[PDB]
Amino acid sequence: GLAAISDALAADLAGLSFSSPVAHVYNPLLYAREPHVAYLSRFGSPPKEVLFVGMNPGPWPMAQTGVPFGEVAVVTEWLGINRRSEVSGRRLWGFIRERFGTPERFFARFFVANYCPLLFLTAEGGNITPDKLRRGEQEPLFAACDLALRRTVVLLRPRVVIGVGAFAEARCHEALEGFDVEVGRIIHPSPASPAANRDWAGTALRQLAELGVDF
Repeated sequence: GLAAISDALAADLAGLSFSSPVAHVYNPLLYAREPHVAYLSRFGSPPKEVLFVGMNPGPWPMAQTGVPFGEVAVVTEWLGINRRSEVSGRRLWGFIRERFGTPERFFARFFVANYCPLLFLTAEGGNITPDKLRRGEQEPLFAACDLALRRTVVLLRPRVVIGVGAFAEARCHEALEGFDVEVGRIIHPSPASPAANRDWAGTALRQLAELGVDF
């Protein structure tokens, strides 16, 4: 199911090439495949009511866990799978754990996925979001990831698809255009935003309430 969709997406992404300012491209679907498959298999069983969609994997330590917004603590201790992104993961998964207690209570209705598996890095070793790639490179990538997302939605059958951040929500709108689904958004957990720092959990919970989602 989800594993097949991910494999096909990996095949489509392998075909793609990227130029400047991208120096290197890391694909966790390839180098972190078994913990990712562990995640998909243990927690991605259909159907879901709500699908959370992140835009990207964090730097290589986050990306290596095979879990979206993955922080090693939550992945190893809560899910039991063998700095901006550290705070983001801690906030998101800490909040999820706070509201649901066990993974089984959360994943019975919810799922968390990344829209784009690729991690793009410059010559300095800094990460570039796909939003910053020029359009000639963005179009094939976005086509591939949109197809993957559509397949994911067809499989999981969610009533609501929620982008984590504005970029993810925009991509969700574009990808799922035509589908009978509600696309909403929650504020991104990153400490880079002052608004998130006021109280991210409260803001997100309220946004979810506005979407009719009982978190």
